[PDB]
Amino acid sequence: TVSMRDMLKAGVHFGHQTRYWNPKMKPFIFGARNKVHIINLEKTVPMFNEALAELNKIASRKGKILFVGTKRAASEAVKDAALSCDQFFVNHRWLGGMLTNWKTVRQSIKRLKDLETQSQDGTFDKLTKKEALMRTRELEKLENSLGGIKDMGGLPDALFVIDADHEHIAIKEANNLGIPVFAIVDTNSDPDGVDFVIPGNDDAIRAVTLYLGAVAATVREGRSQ
RNA sequence: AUGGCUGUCGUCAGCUCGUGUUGUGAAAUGUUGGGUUAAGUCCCGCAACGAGCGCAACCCUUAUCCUUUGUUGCCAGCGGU
Ligand SMILES: [Mg+2]
Ligand SMILES: [Mg+2]
Ligand SMILES: [Mg+2]
Ligand SMILES: [Mg+2]
Ligand SMILES: [Mg+2]
Ligand SMILES: [Mg+2]
Repeated sequence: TVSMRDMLKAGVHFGHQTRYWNPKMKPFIFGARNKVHIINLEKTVPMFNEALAELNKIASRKGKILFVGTKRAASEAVKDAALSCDQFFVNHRWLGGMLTNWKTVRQSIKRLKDLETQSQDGTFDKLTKKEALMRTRELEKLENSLGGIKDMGGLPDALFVIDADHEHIAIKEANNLGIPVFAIVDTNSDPDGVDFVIPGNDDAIRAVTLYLGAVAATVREGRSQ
């Protein structure tokens, strides 16, 4: 699907410097041009479409596909790419224990549902005005970190992740539950908890646009399927 | 040997717990950090997320007005002592 002639133009093949690299990433490194690692795209494209063709499978049963990015470099990009195929995101801070301790965080999805309903569908006026805003500032703080999963219900089946050592907690919560992990592993990040490592850059906004596109496109193809 | 009741630390701001995680284990996190407050007071940050008992608010008293109600209270303008 996605090939090598789009990525080099975009800026996927850039890693960090040569003092921050992870020595486990050495099967995915071409060399070091100007003190900065270059990633072999010959081992990126067959390992990017390897991850997409299984999102053909999991979107061929309407399986729940949670997208993860909290860098705030593409926090706005991860919502809209998850709202293309109306799948799920955590764009601001991943709460610790969101998946292992789900039925506790379930009680806060419900409170988010009642504060969203009361503002629009409730239409209840003439209430205590200094109390009216602590109810109102509650909504905007639960829309913030839980707002991507207001319409999910349970645990997902996949876990698409943008950085693997910025989101190391979200990997370990899907390690211990048996949810597969489809992550983008830059050359500083640890690929052990990731089941399907995808090397590349994660700081150019075009690169994370390219990733989230065809990840959503096969789930858009799966929903049509 | 106790029940009920009280003193005191001390009206000092604290003492916990479920689910989760880390640790072989006693346990730890939550409760820490940045500011702030009379205050675990509030905001922000943070593998934590939530909750309870205590922190305040609801009760009483004092302070200004307003209306209804005027005797055993009152006496302003209104007859005479
Ligand atoms: Mg243990
Ligand atoms: Mg505990
Ligand atoms: Mg503690
Ligand atoms: Mg304590
Ligand atoms: Mg503090
Ligand atoms: Mg309190």
